[PDB]
Amino acid sequence: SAFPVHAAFEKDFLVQLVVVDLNDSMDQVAEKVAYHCVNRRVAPREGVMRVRKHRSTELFPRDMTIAESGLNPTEVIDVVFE
Amino acid sequence: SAFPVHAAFEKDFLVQLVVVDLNDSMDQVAEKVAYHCVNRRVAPREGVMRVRKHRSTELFPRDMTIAESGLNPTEVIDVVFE
Amino acid sequence: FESKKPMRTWSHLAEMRKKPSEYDIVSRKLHYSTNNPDSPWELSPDSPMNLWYKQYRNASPLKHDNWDAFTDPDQLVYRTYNLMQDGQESYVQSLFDQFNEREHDQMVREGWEHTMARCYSPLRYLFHCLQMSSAYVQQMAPASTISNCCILQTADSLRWLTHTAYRTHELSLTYPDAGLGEHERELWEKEPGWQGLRELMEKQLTAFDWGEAFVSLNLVVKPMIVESIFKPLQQQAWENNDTLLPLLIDSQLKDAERHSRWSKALVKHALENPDNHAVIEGWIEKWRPLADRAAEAYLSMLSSD
Amino acid sequence: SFESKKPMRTWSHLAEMRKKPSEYDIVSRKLHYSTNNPDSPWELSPDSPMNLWYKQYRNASPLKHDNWDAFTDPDQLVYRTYNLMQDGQESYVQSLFDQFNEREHDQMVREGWEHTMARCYSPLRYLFHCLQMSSAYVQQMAPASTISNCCILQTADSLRWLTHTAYRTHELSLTYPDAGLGEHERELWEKEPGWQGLRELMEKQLTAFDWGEAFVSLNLVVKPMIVESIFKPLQQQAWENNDTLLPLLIDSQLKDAERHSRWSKALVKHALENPDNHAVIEGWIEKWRPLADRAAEAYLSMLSSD
Amino acid sequence: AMHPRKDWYELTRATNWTPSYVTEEQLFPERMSGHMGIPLEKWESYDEPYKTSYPEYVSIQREKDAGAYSVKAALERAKIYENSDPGWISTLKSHYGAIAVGEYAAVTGEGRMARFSKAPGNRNMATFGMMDELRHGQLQLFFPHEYCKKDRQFDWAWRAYHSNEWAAIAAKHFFDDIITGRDAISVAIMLTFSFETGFTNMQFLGLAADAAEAGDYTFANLISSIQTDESRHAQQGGPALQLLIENGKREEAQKKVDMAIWRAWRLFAVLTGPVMDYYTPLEDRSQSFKEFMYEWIIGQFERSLIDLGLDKPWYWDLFLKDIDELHHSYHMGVWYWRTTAWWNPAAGVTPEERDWLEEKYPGWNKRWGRCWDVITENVLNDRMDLVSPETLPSVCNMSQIPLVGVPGDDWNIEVFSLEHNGRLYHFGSEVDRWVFQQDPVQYQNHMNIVDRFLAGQIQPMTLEGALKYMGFQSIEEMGKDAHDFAWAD
Amino acid sequence: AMHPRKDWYELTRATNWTPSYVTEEQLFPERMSGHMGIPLEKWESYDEPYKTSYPEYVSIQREKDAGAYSVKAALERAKIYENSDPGWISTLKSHYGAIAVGEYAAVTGEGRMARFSKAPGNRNMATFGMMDELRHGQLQLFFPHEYCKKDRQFDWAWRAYHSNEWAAIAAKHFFDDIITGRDAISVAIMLTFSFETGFTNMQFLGLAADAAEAGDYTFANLISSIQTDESRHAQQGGPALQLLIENGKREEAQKKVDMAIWRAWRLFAVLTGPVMDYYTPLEDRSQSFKEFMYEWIIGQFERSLIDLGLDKPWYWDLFLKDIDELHHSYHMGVWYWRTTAWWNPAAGVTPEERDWLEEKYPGWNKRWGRCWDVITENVLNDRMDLVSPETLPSVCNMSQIPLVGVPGDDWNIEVFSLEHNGRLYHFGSEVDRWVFQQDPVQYQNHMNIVDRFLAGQIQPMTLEGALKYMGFQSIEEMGKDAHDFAWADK
Amino acid sequence: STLADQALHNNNVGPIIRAGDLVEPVIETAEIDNPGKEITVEDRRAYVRIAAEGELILTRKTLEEQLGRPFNMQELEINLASFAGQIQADEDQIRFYFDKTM
Amino acid sequence: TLADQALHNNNVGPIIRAGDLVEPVIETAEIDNPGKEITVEDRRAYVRIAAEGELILTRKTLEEQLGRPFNMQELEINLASFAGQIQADEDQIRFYFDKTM
Ligand SMILES: [C]C1=[C][C]=C([O-][O-])[C]=[C]1
Ligand SMILES: [Fe+3]
Ligand SMILES: [Fe+3]
Ligand SMILES: [Fe+3]
Ligand SMILES: [Fe+3]
Repeated sequence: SAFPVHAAFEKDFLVQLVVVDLNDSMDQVAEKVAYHCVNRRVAPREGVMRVRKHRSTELFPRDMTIAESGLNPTEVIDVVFE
Repeated sequence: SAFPVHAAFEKDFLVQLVVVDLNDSMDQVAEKVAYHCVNRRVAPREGVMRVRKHRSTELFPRDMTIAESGLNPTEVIDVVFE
Repeated sequence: FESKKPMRTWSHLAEMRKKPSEYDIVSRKLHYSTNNPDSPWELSPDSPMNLWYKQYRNASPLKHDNWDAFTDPDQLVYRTYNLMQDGQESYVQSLFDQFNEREHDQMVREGWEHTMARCYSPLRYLFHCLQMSSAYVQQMAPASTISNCCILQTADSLRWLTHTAYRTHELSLTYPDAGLGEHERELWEKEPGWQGLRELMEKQLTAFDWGEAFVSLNLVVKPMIVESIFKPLQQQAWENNDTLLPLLIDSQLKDAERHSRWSKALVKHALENPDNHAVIEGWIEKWRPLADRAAEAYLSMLSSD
Repeated sequence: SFESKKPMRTWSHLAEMRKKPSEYDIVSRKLHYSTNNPDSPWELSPDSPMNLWYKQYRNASPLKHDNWDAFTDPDQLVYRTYNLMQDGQESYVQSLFDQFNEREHDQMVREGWEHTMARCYSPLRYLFHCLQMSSAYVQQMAPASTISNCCILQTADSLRWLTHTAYRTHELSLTYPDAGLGEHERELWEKEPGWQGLRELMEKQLTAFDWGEAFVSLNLVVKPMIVESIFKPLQQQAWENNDTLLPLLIDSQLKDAERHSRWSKALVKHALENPDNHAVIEGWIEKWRPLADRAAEAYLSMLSSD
Repeated sequence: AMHPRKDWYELTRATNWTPSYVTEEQLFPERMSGHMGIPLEKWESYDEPYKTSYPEYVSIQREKDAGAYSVKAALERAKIYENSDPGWISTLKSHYGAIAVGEYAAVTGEGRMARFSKAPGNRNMATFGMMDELRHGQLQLFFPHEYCKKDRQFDWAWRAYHSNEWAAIAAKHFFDDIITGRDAISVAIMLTFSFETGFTNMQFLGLAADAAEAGDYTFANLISSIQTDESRHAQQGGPALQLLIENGKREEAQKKVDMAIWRAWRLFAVLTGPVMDYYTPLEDRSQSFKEFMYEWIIGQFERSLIDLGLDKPWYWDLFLKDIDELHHSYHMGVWYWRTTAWWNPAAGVTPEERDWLEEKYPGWNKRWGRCWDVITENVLNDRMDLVSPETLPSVCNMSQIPLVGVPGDDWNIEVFSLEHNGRLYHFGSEVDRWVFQQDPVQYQNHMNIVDRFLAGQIQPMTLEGALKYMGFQSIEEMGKDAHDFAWAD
Repeated sequence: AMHPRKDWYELTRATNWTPSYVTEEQLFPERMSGHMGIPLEKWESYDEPYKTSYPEYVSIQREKDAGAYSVKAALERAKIYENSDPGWISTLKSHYGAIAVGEYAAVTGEGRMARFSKAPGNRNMATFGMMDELRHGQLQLFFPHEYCKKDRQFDWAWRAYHSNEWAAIAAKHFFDDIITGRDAISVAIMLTFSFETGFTNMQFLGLAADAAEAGDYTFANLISSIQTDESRHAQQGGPALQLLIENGKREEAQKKVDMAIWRAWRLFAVLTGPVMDYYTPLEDRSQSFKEFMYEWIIGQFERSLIDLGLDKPWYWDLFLKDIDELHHSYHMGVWYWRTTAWWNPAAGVTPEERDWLEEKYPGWNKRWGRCWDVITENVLNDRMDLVSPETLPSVCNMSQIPLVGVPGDDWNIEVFSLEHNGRLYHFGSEVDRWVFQQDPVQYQNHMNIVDRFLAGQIQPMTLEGALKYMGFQSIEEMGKDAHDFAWADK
Repeated sequence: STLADQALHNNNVGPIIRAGDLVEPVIETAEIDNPGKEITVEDRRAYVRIAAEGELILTRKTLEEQLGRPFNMQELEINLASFAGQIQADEDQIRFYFDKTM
Repeated sequence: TLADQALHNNNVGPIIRAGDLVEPVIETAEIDNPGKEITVEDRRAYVRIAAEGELILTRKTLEEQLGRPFNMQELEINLASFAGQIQADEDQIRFYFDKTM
């Protein structure tokens, strides 16, 4: 089911509403955010996109789902590269 | 022996004050008028310059002097080509 | 979305059958605070000022489906108000100048300076109450065309206050031993002849429903001031060889008649809702006794020797 | 060879001022070019009719000064500030007319006052138009633009007074339609004994064509007489007859009249820098005073009857 | 309440009376009044069609000036002086110098009527006329005064009428003839009707259109506001004309109109003609000089003259031919003698301008173009001594403007001369000589500037001496080519 | 003769009296008056330093309008609409929409003081303030009205405050907080001191300088005439501040100033910032946005604050950093989301403009330039779908403007979040979160436009449905690139 | 000229309004107050020449309605820079007209 | 430190909008504050005029430099802003600071 987040993508200028799914993996979450940023205001690049709570030092595992993460709807996440 | 006339030169746009001499010939009068007209607003050309009373049918002879012509000071003359 | 041509005027005016006037363009439908009943102001719906407006404007028993349709019968805007009033006020100031040159105040009947000190100079308190009250109706009224009439009326009230200040000081130059400019606050607070008016105004200034505020101020208080203060002062000045005060009051009465004009236009608009006749009548009858007592006390004081 | 010069901050003729030139200086000073050439005031034949007129009646005047152009209006008025001042005063008078009419003031004057108005007040439009015509003559003959400008505004003021009188004559006739108001003023001006002193004065004054004698007769003799012997007695008479509008109206006209006297006295003061001018002015004042005195006594005899 | 103007207006002009202590002719002398023997009573039928009265006059004029000054104040930093084409700046210098003190002189024309007209309505309207021209002279001194500190040529806004510069003499000879030098009725006919409903529209509205295109709104707004006054007090002329016709003086009225129109024409051909067709940048020319003439003088003014009962002037066909030809020669002369002007003439003969001149005046390039060809080649070849004159032009004894004709392929020039009282006069047209003959006493002893030069009144008797006689106080004040001959590149 | 104002002025403000038939607190209730318990008698020392009185007010204001309207009339044919750069026209549309009906709302802030302030001089000057703001609202409706027939976006001069368009919500949230939603003393401090001696100078005089460079004298003359009224009635705030300081309320006065300045800053960063550095044609930029801020806010306003006895705000260095960065991101967002604006934003990133930006903001090309590079290439490749958004930005719960940061080579973005009363809020700065915490009852149940989007209030729940919710009535009204992307060819 | 004869033989009357706030209201008034007359308008930016054949009326009532603010006829001269035709003006209207027909 | 230096100023004086008062106010500031340096920044739509600590404009000088009758109250037609606190009366306006920074 629908799960709204506010996402900040690495090297973009803003935070955006992105609706993901409760059982999306973090990899799927990053791609849903990237849709609204890469090749729009952010240059594409090589590397693995990772998801974290905003400003956090820890990254969510790539295969962890939104349900498994403990995130709440409307919390803020970053999408950053290794 | 200054003698003022008002002279209109052929193809010029105006009448001008020109001071000639009582004993100038008409050829010499024509040259003094031309000084103020030819190569100023009037193109040079082949031909003999003649003097006449303003818009008269008759030309003064080339060697006749101002004194001999019966012209009075400040009368209008034309300088034209035959 | 569809494609549409430009309009000759504002979208809300483009349905008009005539070309909109300067008044229409700059005056109509400017209170955005009436659009959202639950949040007049763009804040928390339960913010203090949102609660104030929901109680004292939205929940007023004086109701109309289209307050914005109200029209100033004089169609005044800021520009034309100042043109009209610069003409009237330069006339009043020219009267002041010439009557002073003539030493008019010297020639009033003996004792008139004491009547002025007691019955005229404290009017600056009454006029300031009208000014404060008009500003309150301005900020609460549910249509910008209503509020604009109240803005100009607030300014007119200050105009009258200022006339009184100027003349109070001027009179004291000829009559320096009458308390002019010195005792007006004490008279307003303590003299019996002012106590009906002051009780009326302290109560009127604490009537916070916009509709009751309008009715009490413009349909009860201000007409009483015309009939029971302005015109009797003119008669008494006549009897005491004060020929300036009648002309000054005539200028002020032209403002007061203008206030009555737009007020009655608003009543006529409001009465389109048949429920509003009983509301207005109840408020008039609620406030009339206080107004009548105010007048009778003032008049007993004015006719005092 | 031509000298070199850099731009000046103002007109060449004002550039030697100590002070910074005022709006008045800029737009008012040294504008009569007709005084530059004594033999040809106007750029025509030196003996054209108007050149002969100006050489006789301006250049040859016994009132003389080397620098008439230095005269200064003490009120320093220009067209722009005249209209600002008079729009204020005239809108005040028109507001008085409006309000006193609302009060039906004219109904409450003392019985018979309408006949005194019809005889002694409404024919003033003829007197004031003579002042208008006369002021315009001093305008066109005076030897400096700053003098002529004072005369222009004085011409307009005379028409202002004329128009007041026209308006109030008509207005009074609405309350008193059987007094001749607006009907008989020419006949009174021409035949009534109390007007004949003023009419003879003005007909002769209007044929004094010397610019100096015109100024002195008009502004130092005729117009002060009207203040002392017409304006102020009318105010006193209105007070005795419960006319409260006329004293206020005349008070406004008197502000104009005092302004006319102010610039007149300033011109006298400027003229008297030439010591010869004192006898010239006094001689004209003495010449015209008997006519003006007779004019006042005849008018005042008429006013004080009933 | 207030009573409306219609109910008391007649009393404001019930001011005629029968003099008893002087005669009617003493009070209204013919030389100053010009009543032509028409009795006092006949003049009371004069009815001015454009009325005003003192309260509304001062109120409305206060508003007119408030707008004119506030527009000037708000545009001081619009960089008109620094950014405008130099030809546009010259147009401003020309306008203010030729007009400002002549407006002040018009006060006297109006004052002449205010005192000496037998028509009471005329005397009142002329009083407002006096006030109007005071406004116009003061406005047109005040507005250029700020540019004194930029350019000495702007001093001529004040100085021109105090000088003997030839164009100033032409202006003063015209304005002293029609404004300040004749009786009140002649002023009514020649100034208010002929000049003020006829030709001023060219300089104050035609030029305003060009000013608007050039982006100079201070100036366009000023002169169009001035013309709103003109439109009112110029309506004094019509009623006077009607009265003269009704009382058997149609012939004399016609003569005064015919004269004043021709005199005004020659002056505006030298002032406005060069401005409209040469100084104004090509892209700012709303219409040509001739097109504006056909709008304002032929289509508007001459039609109004017919409607009032007068005839086309006898010189109609000469006038029409003059509109095609005269100002092109006046322009050429002002430019060639530019050092005698207080403004900087633009030559206005770039190839793009010469194309426009050919379209608006077919045949231009085979006529004036022949002279500009010679001048242009000299400029390119750096023969600058041949683009500055070394003698004086011959000058008309009426208009005070030099004697010109059509140059080039079909050269034609004619001077109309006259021996009178032992003196030889020369005129630039049949009509100018006719004007002289209508009133010789007005003109016969006047000497034009070249008459003075030849009679010893200009010392030294040289072109530099003449320039000093004309009042130039420094080398910077004399006119130069507006674009420094850039047009030849 | 006439007597001079100094001799009768005191009587015009001798209007306080001791109530007897109601209590003092009934007549001046704290929730509307804000007297902070300071008794009536103390307010009588209030002395407005910029005085006027009724006769001179109507006389001088007649003269001011006569000039403003005469200039407009004389320049109607100057071809400003036809010939101006399209970015200048967008500046006009933005100004009139964001300003006109808010000026009319300021009548109510002044009216709040005229009725409810305990200081008699305040009540009188606020009556003239009511009149002034009436003037400003009517002027700024009358002037753009003639362009309704040219362009439907000018309808927003009247319509914006009646809409839920995101920038109008941001404007209304600010003005309802500082002008119409608080007691009279808060209005004196927040509106007349902080906003009207601080920030309005940027939009009514800084922008006038640019307007004069661009040759739009009708507009420059209008807004500078407006600011002469501002300069008079804004002087109601200083004496109020001094009185609070004298009566032991310094801390409370400082807090209201700190809050109002920050709230005004975020709004002017999104309105004025893009105008001065991007919409205004390069050759007409008299100074950069930051240079104007240092003239008007740092050099003038903050110095005046010190002189009255208050301190630099606690957030001083954060504010200075914001001046270097915030409006560049606000501009990018307004541009990328241009279809949600009622004006046509200019991108402002031609090569010569990017040189000027780099000179005025060293490092700009390595930050915001990185985003503009991606945008520029997509335009060149005709991938216009990648230059328009398919989601909504996340929005600050205080300023109502989206959450932004620094993009590109040294990317940094920070949201300041807050749990409060069972709700999670997000703020664009640490000061914005502090403002909420100062008065949560003012704000706590407000929902920003994305809160409403997520709660089902905007149907359809898409960008197109949000545009409908924002009140656009035709395709023409929604913003597009000011130059139809011609800047990309350069 | 035939061109000159044609230019002279016109019956065009009407106001010349200088640039400002009266241009559009006067054009609209000329149209409304002279129905069944063709109004011609020549725009010269600094002024507009408005005309009809034989007579053209501007009424005070219509002028006020098209201008949008109180207006009296005497005020017209703030903006009436010239006119074609003779003039009959009173408190209710102004009429531009010719006596003759060419 | 650029912000420090902008804040630590003592500049006071009028900001005059474009119009007929700009040059007379500059001239009056010079005349009525001798031995003060007057600074002028021209932004075309307005001019920022300042002196250190105190700047006085008297009505008499203003009237002489403007060239027409003038009352102090009329200055607000053209006084678009100002630096310093203001003390204004019928004879002058004075811009001033209580503190020195
Ligand atoms: C120069 C001149 C004169 C006259 C007229 O009007 O008046 C115009 C111009
Ligand atoms: Fe004129
Ligand atoms: Fe004229
Ligand atoms: Fe405002
Ligand atoms: Fe404000």
